[PDB]
Amino acid sequence: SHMCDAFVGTWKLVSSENFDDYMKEVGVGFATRKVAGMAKPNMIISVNGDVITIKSESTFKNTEISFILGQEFDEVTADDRKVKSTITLDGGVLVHVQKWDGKSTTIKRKREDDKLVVECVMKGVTSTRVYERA
Ligand SMILES: O=C1NC(=O)[C@@]2(C=C(c3ccc(O)cc3)SCC2)S1
Repeated sequence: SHMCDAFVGTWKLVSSENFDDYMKEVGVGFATRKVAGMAKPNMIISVNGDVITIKSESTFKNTEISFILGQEFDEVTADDRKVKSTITLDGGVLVHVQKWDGKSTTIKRKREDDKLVVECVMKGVTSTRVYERA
């Protein structure tokens, strides 16, 4: 009974494009890129009241964030950046901005057909990651 309803569930990665290049742009080192690029995460999204939780589970790392839309939080990313994050809903798209060391990257999550599409942008580099229901 909220529009973020269509994100809720357990999702499995089914394709990735340009993710190594995105990770290079973000500053991820060689060994982490190689192992992280191999991961096939499940993304688990849940909502309880105003609090959204997004978990990523893979053989590389298990991560979890919980947040309220529009309210900044500190996040330690899977690649160990300490970032300040804000996630908003913009026309039905979850828009996640991470700020650190004068840099910024944006991760958009959207429902498209039966998929959850994740678009990650750092400067001119975009990666697209497609998830299906698990
Ligand atoms: O599919 C996705 N789900 C996520 O949470 C993303 C993963 C990231 C990442 C993970 C591990 C790593 O070593 C370096 C970056 S940053 C972009 C957002 S893409």
